[PDB]
Amino acid sequence: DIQMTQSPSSLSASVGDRVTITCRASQDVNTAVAWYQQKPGKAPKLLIYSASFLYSGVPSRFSGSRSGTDFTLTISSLQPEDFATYYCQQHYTTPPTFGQGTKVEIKRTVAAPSVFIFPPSDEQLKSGTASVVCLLNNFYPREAKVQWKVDNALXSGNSQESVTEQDSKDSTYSLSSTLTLSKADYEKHKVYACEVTHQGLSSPVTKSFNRGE
Amino acid sequence: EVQLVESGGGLVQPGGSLRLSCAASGFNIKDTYIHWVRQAPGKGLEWVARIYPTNGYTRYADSVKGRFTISADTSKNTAYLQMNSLRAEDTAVYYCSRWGGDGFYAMDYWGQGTLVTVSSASTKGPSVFPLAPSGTAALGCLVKDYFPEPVTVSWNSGALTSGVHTFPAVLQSSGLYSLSSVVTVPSSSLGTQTYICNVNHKPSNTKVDKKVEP
Repeated sequence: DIQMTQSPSSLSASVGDRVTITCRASQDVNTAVAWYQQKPGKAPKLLIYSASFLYSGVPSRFSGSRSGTDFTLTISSLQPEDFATYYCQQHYTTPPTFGQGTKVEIKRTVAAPSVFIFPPSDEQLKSGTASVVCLLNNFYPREAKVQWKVDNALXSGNSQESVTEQDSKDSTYSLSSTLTLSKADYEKHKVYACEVTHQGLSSPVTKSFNRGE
Repeated sequence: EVQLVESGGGLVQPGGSLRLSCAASGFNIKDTYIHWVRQAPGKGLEWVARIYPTNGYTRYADSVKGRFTISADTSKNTAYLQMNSLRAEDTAVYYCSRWGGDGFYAMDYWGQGTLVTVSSASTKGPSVFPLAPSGTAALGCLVKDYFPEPVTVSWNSGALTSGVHTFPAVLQSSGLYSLSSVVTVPSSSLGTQTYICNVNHKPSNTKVDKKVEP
């Protein structure tokens, strides 16, 4: 039918930048293209309707334009409360097709990750399973290599990572790597440590603990 | 005073059936087109079906044609989406919207979005475990092994919110979700204040308040 190649996929801009999201159509769709803002966890909301008409309630910093088959969303002064993924959709021929989606984050100064190590809970060893959590609190940018060291020997493929959304205050992130093991295996070792590598660090940071010590 | 509310979703076996309702308030659905747009857990927006409640003209996406049925009722001002032969592909949050100005305003009003999980693993309540630290103090609760989404974790019954991070749920190899929710508090309050996480689970009817202290 009609595709919608929305570019880019993800971008970063500090407070006050001029953001431009490009949405190229696949054929003639006239001025029947709209834009939507969707904050994480909630429902999409209309921003621009019919190519270049601002919706009621949307601030004057949002605007759209049409140049043939290309539709651009324009944010004059990017605000901190614009952290959301944007989509472009056409309604010229059924079905309506959405864009790929452009996630917008706020660029700030590089911050160092606060590393914490968590031993498993004794209320969990009673069930025959152990889990070691490595905390990376408030850091920017998002890229961070978390590798586990057991008895100073590099382990891998036994832990899952999870990163939050951009924080509403200090526009940073938070990561938690959970090394899932078992009571039959967690006690067959001694030293547990997670190594953190980040741009805000000069050398890799390591937080360790000896089992029972 | 224009709002759309969806209801009727939840966990469902593969190939099973599920009906979704979309009650509209603030306008009559007889004047507008009603749509159903789903969003896969992490992916974009996919249009499913459309209906014109005046005469019931229905157009469906080619990925749901023959399996899904959309219907309306002007006497109830409520739209319906009958979903059959459900697969894991259909696991998504199903929104419901309208077309204002007969299409000139596009999908202006959307619903709160109810999620439909299409799996076969039974529901399971989470196991909440504490995380004792050593403000260089940080504690949290491990919400491990539960099914399905979502779960709500608050601290100190909502009174503790400054510097709280609840990580998204990652799906373990055992098909069970798990996440942690930590907090950064001043270190001079580990034997004075009381830190309790409130892990509430509605699908499994689980309500745990595991106090965290070293």
